[PDB]
Amino acid sequence: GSGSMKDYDELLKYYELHETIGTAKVKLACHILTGEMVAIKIMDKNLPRIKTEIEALKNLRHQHICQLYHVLETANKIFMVLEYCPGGELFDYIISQDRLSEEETRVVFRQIVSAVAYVHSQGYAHRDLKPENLLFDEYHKLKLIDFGLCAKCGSLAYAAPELIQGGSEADVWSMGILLYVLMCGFLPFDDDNVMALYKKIMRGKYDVPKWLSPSSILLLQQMLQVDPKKRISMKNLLNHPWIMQDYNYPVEWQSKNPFIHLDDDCVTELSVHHRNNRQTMEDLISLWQYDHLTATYLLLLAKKARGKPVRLRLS
Amino acid sequence: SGSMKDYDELLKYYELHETIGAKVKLACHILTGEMVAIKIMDKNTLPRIKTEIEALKNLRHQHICQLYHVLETANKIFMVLEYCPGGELFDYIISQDRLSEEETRVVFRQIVSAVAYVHSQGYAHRDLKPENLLFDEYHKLKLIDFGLCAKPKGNKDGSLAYAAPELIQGLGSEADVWSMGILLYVLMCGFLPFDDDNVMALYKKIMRGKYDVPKWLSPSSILLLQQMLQVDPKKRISMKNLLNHPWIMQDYNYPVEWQSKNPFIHLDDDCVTELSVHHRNNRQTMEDLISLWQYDHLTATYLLLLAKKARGKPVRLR
Repeated sequence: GSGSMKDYDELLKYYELHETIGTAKVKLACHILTGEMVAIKIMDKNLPRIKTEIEALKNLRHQHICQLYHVLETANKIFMVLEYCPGGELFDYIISQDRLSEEETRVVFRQIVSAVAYVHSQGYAHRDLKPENLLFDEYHKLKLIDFGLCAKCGSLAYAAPELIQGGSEADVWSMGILLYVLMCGFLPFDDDNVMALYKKIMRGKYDVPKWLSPSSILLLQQMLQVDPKKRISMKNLLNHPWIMQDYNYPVEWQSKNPFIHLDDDCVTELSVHHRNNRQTMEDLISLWQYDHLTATYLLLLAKKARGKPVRLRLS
Repeated sequence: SGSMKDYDELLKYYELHETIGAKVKLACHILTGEMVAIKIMDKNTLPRIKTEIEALKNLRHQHICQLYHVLETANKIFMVLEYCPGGELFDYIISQDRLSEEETRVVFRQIVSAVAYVHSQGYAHRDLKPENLLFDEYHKLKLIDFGLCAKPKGNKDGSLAYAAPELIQGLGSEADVWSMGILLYVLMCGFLPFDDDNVMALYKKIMRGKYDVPKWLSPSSILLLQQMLQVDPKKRISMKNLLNHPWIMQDYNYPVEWQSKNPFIHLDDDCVTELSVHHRNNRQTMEDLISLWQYDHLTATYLLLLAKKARGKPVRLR
């Protein structure tokens, strides 16, 4: 729509665009003040899905959730500045590998479980967990995306039987489907005819390949209980015996990224730059309006974590 | 439907790689080893697609992104396409701020080639804009997105900044010439001739037809822009006069060669020979099957073998 280049003007204040990385257009970009790379979602206003995703992401902050840095609304456009995830979809990685070893699966699955536990702890349900919605960042860490359908009906193969007719329990079902696909490279319930796939899900029966360990088979049946009330709880999952093989500590699901605690180095650089003192800056930062100040703080925090200088660009 | 059975027939001929773009995954064609882009459509999730497909089956040209292979399954449509690593013309303009007149002409002669050929096959693209132009590895332009293209002279039934004033009221190939005018201006200025925050204002600027002329524009450039950006369609320069127009031929001294260098009728003997060896046929039999152009794996394999040869690499299948 439109084709206007003036629509980009306020954005170009803060970011330097680079090439499209996704065709809801997604461009790679550099945040000018920090030099950090980000992915920018460009929407031309021609959904309540976006408003749902945006509002969820304002309240969620976690090492396995793809981070919202900046929301820029223009007369004609909505811009979402998001964490940049060069590693691609978990889905791509699954196809490319045929199927994952139990050790490989466990590494990634502990991360999916980290993210989803945190989501539930903030009173949300994703309702659309599937490998297309999981991305690898530069460090090969998984990032949960796509909060359009979240609550305070995804894709069918991943949808719990309870959910189809008529919350956190369905996410556990979906993670169950995820775990099987990771270790098998194909779905537990699948068919060309969508009507047939529906009945399979409802019976709840599925093939179990020779290469799955008994441990895996047990976890799978605990997550894929067609009775929602029989599904394993998030609590028991966090330290489940399969989950802890090779690790010996439960999944650390608690967020490492606070809304309350500010980092002093970053506040310092922001104060100096905007010509303020700390209390003024800290108050402004803690309003989290997800304006340009939000982005610069989080990208500076992200810059520090990388071991780069805590420095904003001289302008 | 998140079903993976959908990929079964595809993974026979192609090995998928990461999404680069209705999703787009990069892929390798197994027999040839050539890189391709596979556009993935979920059927439960437009007739725009059927339109692009029937157009691309009939259009074949060095500046049109080539359709190699169409694969349809119960839930999905696959489209195998020429791979364009160089990106959108739009992004390259932004990265350069604006193009010199010489650079513009280099790029613009290719756009003219593509669109002239399109019109010559009885079509109008109807959505020319720099997002729909891609660079390949040789930094050559490839025209894409035939979702909106139509037969002007045919049976009945884009983005605003690029739309001719006539399209705003309620016709022909002449609206493409207008879009090519917008394109040329953007190439040389780095901003639109008609643009505004308010869309109603934008309709009106376009229909009035008046626009800024920056000082860095040459009289020649101004002259051509004036010929393409006629709000009255009958006054607009014709494709014929564009092809050999003086600005167009500055530095070249030959008109734009728009005629296709990629044939439906002439088959390449090496490629056919290699395909004969592989499918256990003789020449006349093999050639008969290739000429049916079904855009099955055979069409894909012939065209990618033809491309492998053009690249000057060995004509060899795995």
